[PDB]
Amino acid sequence: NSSLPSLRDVFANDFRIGAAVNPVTIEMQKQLLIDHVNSITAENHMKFEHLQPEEGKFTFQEADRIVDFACSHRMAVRGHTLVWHNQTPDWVFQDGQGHFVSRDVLLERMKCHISTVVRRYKGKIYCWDVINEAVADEGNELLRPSKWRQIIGDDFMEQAFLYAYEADPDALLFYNDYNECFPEKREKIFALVKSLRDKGIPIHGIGMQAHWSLTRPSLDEIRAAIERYASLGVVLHITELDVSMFEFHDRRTDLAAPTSEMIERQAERYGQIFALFKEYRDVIQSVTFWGIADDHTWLDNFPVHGRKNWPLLFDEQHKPKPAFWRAVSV
Ligand SMILES: O[C@@H]1[C@@H](O)[C@H](O[C@@H]2CO[C@@H](O)[C@H](O)[C@H]2O)OC[C@H]1O
Ligand SMILES: O[C@@H]1[C@@H](O)[C@H](O)OC[C@H]1O
Ligand code: NA
Repeated sequence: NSSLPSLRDVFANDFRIGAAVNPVTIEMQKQLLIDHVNSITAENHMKFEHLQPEEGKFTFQEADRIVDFACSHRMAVRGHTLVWHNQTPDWVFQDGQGHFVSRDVLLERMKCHISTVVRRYKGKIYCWDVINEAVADEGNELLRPSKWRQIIGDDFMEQAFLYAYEADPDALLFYNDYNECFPEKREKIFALVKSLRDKGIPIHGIGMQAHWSLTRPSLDEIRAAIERYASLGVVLHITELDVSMFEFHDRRTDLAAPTSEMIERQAERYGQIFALFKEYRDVIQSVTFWGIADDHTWLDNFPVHGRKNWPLLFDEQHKPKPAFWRAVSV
């Protein structure tokens, strides 16, 4: 690694380079992080269930540790995430009797959570994924069903962004989602964000999760999505990048190691992806990987539990993979 290029330095004039972490991986992958990234995202510890597990009970310890690490190394921090249909405790939507609360009560709870969380990290966290995955991933409907939407109504996103803006008007607020480059969904995300911005809602950027495969989405689809979203005038962040060795239809669990073909195609894939990101450096301001080395990735258990994936630029021994060389040479 002595003579190895540093990711954040290579892309210094293009965009920040980030990694998703947790207290455990910060220790396990500390040197890689210190040598390559200038942005950090909490993989799980800033989600609702990990910040306010019970009403009035805030558990900022783990998030504080992540922020402390980032700040001690002059790394930016992306806040993830405030309002999402997943990883949110049941108490949030229920009353004493266990029945669903009213619109006003849920809005009060949403405002309280957002205000408390955002104000704590004001000045240390420069952006927040305010709304995560609200758009439907299947069907002809625009929005995915969720307790937030059911109880409050379809304007729940407008409210979330306004509450977050009030809490920290200097933060960049994002709508974050996956499968963001498939045409049908791209148009739903575009329509949603355009509608919000047309109402003056403080949504400053779109977060493209980029949980991609070797084949999907195509480079043309990625280019089209970047251009489509950029045309709204918002900032773009690639937020949870990883390149899975398995396509959606591939649920094999017996592969103990990736084939030389997988490794080679992944290298080509990462080179093509970063070449495209660099081309759009004027609108993309940050590229965060959902991890940093293959010794830790949520793809080991998703969508198939108990297997192994090799989605990042560094291997399990923290050594650069062929993908690393193609990525930094664009
Ligand atoms: O440890 C896992 C996390 O890595 C995972 O993170 C999510 C990945 O999918 C994205 O769409 C989400 O935004 C991101 O939070 O969440 C589940 C957890 O078990
Ligand atoms: O659970 C979600 C999964 O269904 C999607 O494919 O990727 C993002 C995850 O959060
Ligand atoms: Na840029």
